[PDB]
Amino acid sequence: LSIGTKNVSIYRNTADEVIYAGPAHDVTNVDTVSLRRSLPVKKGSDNGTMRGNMNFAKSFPNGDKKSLVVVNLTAHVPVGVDATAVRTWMTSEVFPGATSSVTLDLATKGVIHLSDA
Amino acid sequence: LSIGTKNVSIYRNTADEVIYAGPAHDVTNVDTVSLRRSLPVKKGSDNGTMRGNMNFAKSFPNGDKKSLVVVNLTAHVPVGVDATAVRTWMTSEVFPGATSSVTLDLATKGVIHLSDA
Amino acid sequence: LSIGTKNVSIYRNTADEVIYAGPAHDVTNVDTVSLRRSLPVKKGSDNGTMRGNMNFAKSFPNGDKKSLVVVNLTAHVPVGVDATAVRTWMTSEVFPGATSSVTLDLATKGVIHLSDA
Amino acid sequence: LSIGTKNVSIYRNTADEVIYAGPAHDVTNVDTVSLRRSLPVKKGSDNGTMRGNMNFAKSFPNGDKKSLVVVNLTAHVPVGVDATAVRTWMTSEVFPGATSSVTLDLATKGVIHLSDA
Amino acid sequence: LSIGTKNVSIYRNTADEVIYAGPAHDVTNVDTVSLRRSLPVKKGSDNGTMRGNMNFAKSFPNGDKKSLVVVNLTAHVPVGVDATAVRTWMTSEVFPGATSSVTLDLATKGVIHLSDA
Amino acid sequence: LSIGTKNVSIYRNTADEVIYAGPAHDVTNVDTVSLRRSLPVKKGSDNGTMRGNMNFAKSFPNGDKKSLVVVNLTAHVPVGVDATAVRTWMTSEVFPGATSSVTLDLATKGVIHLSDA
Repeated sequence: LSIGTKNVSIYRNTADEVIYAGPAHDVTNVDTVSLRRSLPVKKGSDNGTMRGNMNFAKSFPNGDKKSLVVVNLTAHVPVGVDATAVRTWMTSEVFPGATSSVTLDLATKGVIHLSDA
Repeated sequence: LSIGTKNVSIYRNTADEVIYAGPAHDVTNVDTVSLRRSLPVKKGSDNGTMRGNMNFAKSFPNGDKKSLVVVNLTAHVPVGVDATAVRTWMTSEVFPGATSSVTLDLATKGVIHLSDA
Repeated sequence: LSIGTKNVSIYRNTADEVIYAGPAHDVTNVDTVSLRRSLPVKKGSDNGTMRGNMNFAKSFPNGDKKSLVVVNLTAHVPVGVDATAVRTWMTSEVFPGATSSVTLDLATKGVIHLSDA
Repeated sequence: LSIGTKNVSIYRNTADEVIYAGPAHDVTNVDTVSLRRSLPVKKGSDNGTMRGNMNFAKSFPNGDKKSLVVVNLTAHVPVGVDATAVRTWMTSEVFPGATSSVTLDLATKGVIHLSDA
Repeated sequence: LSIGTKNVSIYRNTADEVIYAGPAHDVTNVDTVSLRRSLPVKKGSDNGTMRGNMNFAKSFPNGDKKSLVVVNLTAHVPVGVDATAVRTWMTSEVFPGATSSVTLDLATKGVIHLSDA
Repeated sequence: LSIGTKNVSIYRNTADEVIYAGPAHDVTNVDTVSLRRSLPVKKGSDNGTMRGNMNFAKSFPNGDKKSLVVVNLTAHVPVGVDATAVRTWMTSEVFPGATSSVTLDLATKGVIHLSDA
């Protein structure tokens, strides 16, 4: 049981959310990957939207205490779209940009203006 | 200007959000990447949280209409946490897991059980 | 994990119901098999009934839209009845009749008269 | 007049239900196969749904008394779907799973979690 | 899936409890091993307690009817206590005494005086 | 006076509970094994239930303070159930599973999924 390069185990299991714990996760150190979903609700003429949330939670030393660093990856896919097209777009266009230096600079410096070449 | 392997141009500029337009963005088709920041508010004694949001928006055919697929990547870093440690954690743990088949399955099928290998 | 000749995966888990997803299940297309149980409640003197429900759900083209076709197979077994006798009856009498052309005709044409051979 | 491998005869005949009796059916032993239909009601813009129910009823010794074991096979087919596609899906995908060991284990043990290969 | 020398299967999966059924478990007989947990609650300054419960249930002939024999095993480990110290305490001091003839006499006859050697 | 491999002495003697103290028990540290019983009460037609309880209490360093780790083992045996069957069930089915690594994982980490072998 692995997510990416990190081996995990099932920690908690609800109907629409499964929380997995990393090897370091314990009662005082948080190391968790949550997979949560919101299933499409057919309302009116709209068929709904599937929401997929991937949560990374890690404990970090903050001065004397511990702080929780959280990274969320959320996708909103309306019902009726071709899944293969969305997967290809996510692989070719979303993934390379989401794991680039832009994400790190935005996280640790608040950089929203890109530069330059 | 590039975001990963995609060339973009500044499209909308605000104080805390910049929207960049991809090569396919026009009046009819959406192809955008947005960078948004929520700077820490060090109220009282707590030093606040830096929130970095990266938004990917793409229009897709859905029957006769068009539907927006949105992918969100948000980092919540409390103030005082070492930036280098957070960047190392994001690069070695979050980035490989957020670009695996697990993310694609969760987004396009709502799969929250990553069995079993 | 297999149901007959179809490979399935755990999709949704509840206390008394489990939904498995087929290879064609995604945000746009439904391909699911659900197993539900109603355990006996031995109120007063009656030992109750065990209710086992099997649900097959598949999306189909219907003009411009999609329509859900659902097949239900429910067994109501009162408590105290020999399990082996019930299984023999289901295998020898119920199963051959529930997979004949009679079931197909009833489902797709509403035929309730099985004349004449 | 046969249903599956069981020879039956017409026992009762209404507009939307025909009850057939097996060779053993009598005034004290129940051995019946009912075919019931609910015809589509064209209401609003919805063209309705054809419901087809196949009921197997059998009397079984339960201690000192006799209990009724009932198996229901219900199909809900919306108007406008291709009937050949539904029949092919039912033959190749519904029937093998509905007459497997999964159904027997669900009926006689309440097993909703599948295992393992 | 083994708990000791017993081959079990998942029977009910809840966020804080998983019930495993043995070979002799069915609708009318009970053969179950239930794992239960109460995760620590960081209330005030106390980090909480980790509560783990392992339940054994079996049906037994009791004259005319069938009675349920239940063996419970609950551990209370406060957060912050070294886990390795607790595990060697249980292995060497709790487990050998909890599986001796003292438990058998206490369970069947209520013997609380273990005289004398 | 032995409970397993531990040499204990009588520390408290009441009608339905005897507390024995280990070699490390004193005024400021807890090292105790308590045997408790609830004798059957012939209430109405029910012959009652014998309840047995084995309690293990130890003190452990918890940061600055000393925390109490408690392991409980409770058995409920209805009156009329054959004692030898219960004893062989505990010896063969309950004891081997109650002293395995599953107990340690449940007590220290709250693991309720014993995947997979």
